[PDB]
Amino acid sequence: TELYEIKHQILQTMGVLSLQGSMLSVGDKVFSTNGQSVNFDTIKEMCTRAGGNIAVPRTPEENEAIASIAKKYNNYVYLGMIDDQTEGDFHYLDGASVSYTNWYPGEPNGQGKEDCVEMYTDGTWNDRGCLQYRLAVCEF
Amino acid sequence: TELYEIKHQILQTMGVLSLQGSMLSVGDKVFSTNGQSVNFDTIKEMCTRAGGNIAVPRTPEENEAIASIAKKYNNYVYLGMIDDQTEGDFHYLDGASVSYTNWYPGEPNGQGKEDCVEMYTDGTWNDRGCLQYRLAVCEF
Amino acid sequence: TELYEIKHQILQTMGVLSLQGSMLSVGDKVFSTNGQSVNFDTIKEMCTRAGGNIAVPRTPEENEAIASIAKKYNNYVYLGMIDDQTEGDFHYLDGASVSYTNWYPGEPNGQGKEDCVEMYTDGTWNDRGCLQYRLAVCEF
Ligand SMILES: [Ca+2]
Ligand SMILES: [Ca+2]
Ligand SMILES: [Ca+2]
Ligand SMILES: [Ca+2]
Ligand SMILES: [Ca+2]
Ligand SMILES: [Ca+2]
Ligand SMILES: [Cl-]
Ligand SMILES: [Cl-]
Ligand SMILES: [Cl-]
Repeated sequence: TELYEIKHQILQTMGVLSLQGSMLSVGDKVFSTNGQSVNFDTIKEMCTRAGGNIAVPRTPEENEAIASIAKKYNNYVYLGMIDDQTEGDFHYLDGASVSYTNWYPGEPNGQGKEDCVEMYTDGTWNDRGCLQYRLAVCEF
Repeated sequence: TELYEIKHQILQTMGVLSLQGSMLSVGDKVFSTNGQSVNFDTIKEMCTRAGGNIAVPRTPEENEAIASIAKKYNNYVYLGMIDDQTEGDFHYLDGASVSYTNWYPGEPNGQGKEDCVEMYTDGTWNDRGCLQYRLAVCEF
Repeated sequence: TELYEIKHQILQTMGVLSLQGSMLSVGDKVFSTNGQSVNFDTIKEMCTRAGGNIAVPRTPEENEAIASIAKKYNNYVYLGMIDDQTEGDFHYLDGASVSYTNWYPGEPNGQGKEDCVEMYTDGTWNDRGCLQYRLAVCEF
């Protein structure tokens, strides 16, 4: 009965955090923002410090969840993808090539100097430099 | 030692949420509000979306907990009871007849068109229509 | 697989709370404040009500964590130590003699009527009366 209780209590705490607007759950992932806007490198640091990672959508469902955060907070969001070494070749921060995409029409159109990806409030993507201030969204 | 640790960490997270004023614990139940006022149907949706249910007190202790939220937020609260099909016969949303009551004197006095229950800041109840804006309180 | 899941979900909720700025984790301890300032006795009550205790640093790492809260909230903080019965002899609230100290130069200089300990925003300590208003920081 220790284990049933443990699960119930976890469900309660997650429920509270969800109600408060502090987390969104999509499958195995939890997304969260504290509402702050900073550049891409600072978002990475902020998420890592919290024990998570800069958010990236790998499915339509995850894109929709992150989009809803962009919408609720009315700001563009940096995503956990880059095209550093290879150009036009976006990779997650774990090194793996991106699969799911949701590019805004015409994108990625980027310079060799647009190594980051931002999400617009409508959930679509634009390759961009990494020094803009964007909503910090993390995944856990 | 995995299990002891797990319990400690749950206690910590619940402690934090409690300190922050984001949850109240009464026996097996956790109550929470995000401070928003909406109608009865929208409260149900909001609580369900968070993984919970619109709050209802089934004991004096639960009434007191929900009352304290009504007081802290200075608003009347819709409770998880209705008298839809039967009239004067209040039921929880699980279909079961209500046991514990805390009616304000003279109540329920309601029209066939007072199918919901609201709680006043003093913890007492009034049957009411369901289209008023009331503090959203959920249970998990 | 129930147990792995349970651990992941706990890590997620702690991550969210950390991101939100609602908790700091140092070893086995979690520190949190709701931002309120009250006297020493009221802090004890507030922390106990949440299921925790008034915070006290017992290591350099814990002092630094509590200092960062003092800094972020720009207020002095009461710590969980007193010199009630014995004078000049500080004890934790569990009765045990204090080990780690971080006194500001000249302190403790206190009257027999400075039975509490406050922390300055720079992390150093001053013995003080207990009736001042200080930032409430709890440990769990
Ligand atoms: Ca590029
Ligand atoms: Ca572009
Ligand atoms: Ca009625
Ligand atoms: Ca009535
Ligand atoms: Ca003294
Ligand atoms: Ca002093
Ligand atoms: Cl840029
Ligand atoms: Cl109405
Ligand atoms: Cl004083």
